[PDB]
Amino acid sequence: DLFGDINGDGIIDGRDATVLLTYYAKTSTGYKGSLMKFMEEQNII
Amino acid sequence: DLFGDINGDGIIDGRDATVLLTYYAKTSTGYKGSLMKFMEEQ
Amino acid sequence: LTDRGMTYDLDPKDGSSAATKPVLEVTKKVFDTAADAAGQTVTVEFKVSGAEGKYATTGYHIYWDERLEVVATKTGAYAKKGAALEDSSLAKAENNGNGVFVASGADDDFGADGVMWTVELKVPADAKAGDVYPIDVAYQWDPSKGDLFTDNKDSAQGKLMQAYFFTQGIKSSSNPSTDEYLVKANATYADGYIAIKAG
Ligand SMILES: [Ca+2]
Ligand SMILES: [Ca+2]
Ligand SMILES: [Ca+2]
Repeated sequence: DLFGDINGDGIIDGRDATVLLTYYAKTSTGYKGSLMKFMEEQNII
Repeated sequence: DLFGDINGDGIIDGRDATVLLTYYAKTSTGYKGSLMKFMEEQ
Repeated sequence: LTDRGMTYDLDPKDGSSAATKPVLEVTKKVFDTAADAAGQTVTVEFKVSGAEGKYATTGYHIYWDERLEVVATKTGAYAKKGAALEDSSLAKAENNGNGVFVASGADDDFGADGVMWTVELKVPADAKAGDVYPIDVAYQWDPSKGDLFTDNKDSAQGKLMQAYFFTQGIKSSSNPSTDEYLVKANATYADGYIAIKAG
C-alpha cells in the first residue's frame, strides 16, 4: 500500500532512501536487474 | 508507473533517495501529509 | 586507463551562468624516484570547492590506471566518505573495477566544501621512472539513470550547478587538463594522478 516504502516494512524512513541510493549506485556500475531483484540479492526482503 | 521512481521522472537515481530522505526528516518532526502531497507542494 | 567519460547532454548543458560553480580537485602526487614511489599508498582526495550549503544529491564516476591497486576500507568499499559529506546522511561508494562510483544524498543542502571522498591507492613495485598513473573523475549517462550534482530540490539553480560541475568543474575530453603529467599520458580527460619523473 504505502507509496515510498521500498523495503516494505510498513513505514517510510532512512532505510528506504538507502535502498534507492544503493540501487542507483549499482546500476551506475553496470548492474542489470531491477530494484526488486536487487532487494532480494541483498536480503532487504 | 515505475517502482522506485518516487519523483516520477521515469528514472531511478539518487534524487529519489533524497526525496524520501527529506520526506522522513519532515514526518520525523511532525508533517502530516502523504509523500505525494509533500512532493507536489514543492 | 581509458576515457569512460561521456558528453553532458542534459538541459541546461551550459553552466557558466550558475549561481553555484563547484570545482572538484583530485590529488596530484609526484615522486622524485621510483624508489620513494614503489609500494607507497597514496591518499587520493576528491575535494569540492565553492558549494558550501549548496548541494544535496551527488553521484559521479571515478576511475584510475589499471596498474594501481586500491586498498579497500574495513567494509570492503573502494572509497571512504570525507568531511564534506559528514552532514549528508546518505553516502555510498559502489566498487566498479579500476574505479568506484560515489553518491551522496541529504535532507537539506548540507553538502560542504572539502574532501567529498577519499581513495587509498598503491603503486606497483615495478614502479619505473616517468610513470604516470592517471586518476579520472567522469560523467556518465544513459536512459535509465545519469550522474548527478544537484541541490535538495533539483531546482533550476541545481541543474545549472550540475551542468557546471561536469562541463567545467572537472576535466573531460571536452575540458582537458594541460597538466604536463596528464599530457605525457594522453589522459588529458583525467583529473589527478600519481606520477614519477625522468633522470
Ligand atoms: Ca520502510
Ligand atoms: Ca525518479
Ligand atoms: Ca575526467
